[PDB]
Amino acid sequence: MKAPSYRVRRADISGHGEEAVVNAANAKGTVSDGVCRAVAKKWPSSFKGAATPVGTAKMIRADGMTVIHAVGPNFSTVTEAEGDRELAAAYRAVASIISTNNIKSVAVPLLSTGTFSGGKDRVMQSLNHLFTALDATDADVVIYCRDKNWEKKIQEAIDRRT
Ligand SMILES: *[C@@H](O)[C@H](O)[C@H](O)[C@H](O)COP(=O)(O)OP(=O)(O)OC[C@H]1O[C@@H](n2cnc3c(N)ncnc32)[C@H](O)[C@@H]1O
Repeated sequence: MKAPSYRVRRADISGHGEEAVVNAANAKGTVSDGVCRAVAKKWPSSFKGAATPVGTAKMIRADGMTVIHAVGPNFSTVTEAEGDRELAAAYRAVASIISTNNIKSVAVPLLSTGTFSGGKDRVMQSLNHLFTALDATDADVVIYCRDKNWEKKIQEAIDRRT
């Protein structure tokens, strides 16, 4: 049985070479400022019926891509403990979609680290919940980010796991 693998890329997630992509979504399924701007531009039909509650994920095949809309919590709107539970739940929802649909690779941004961060640095919080959830899969996971300081912190965390 294959073990999951983790890499990090500092690049626009819309250019990924994986079988599926995770959109860091909002619950209403709206295309707004965030990862979803790039996902909507690349796969413009992938948002139809995408609305899904916080802490859940919803998949669509559209425009030749598998898009997984995962709704992390907005840390401005929940307590820290409640958001930590919901963030873990959103990544377990992604992992369940990966395993049940036999998806072999996935491009993933860090949920709740931008628009939904409550103005805090949540890179390691979000990454550690990504590892816990995606460890239940056999997928090749590629984490996407824009920030050089994030890219280093993510690679360091991946390296430790070895
Ligand atoms: C629309 O669905 C929109 O994405 C949502 O309403 C929110 O923006 C989601 O908020 P969240 O905090 O979960 O994530 P977001 O700020 O969108 O992005 C997470 C993380 O990813 C980096 N980022 C943003 N855009 C990209 C692209 N195109 N490629 C790689 N990485 C990207 C941000 O820096 C952010 O930290």
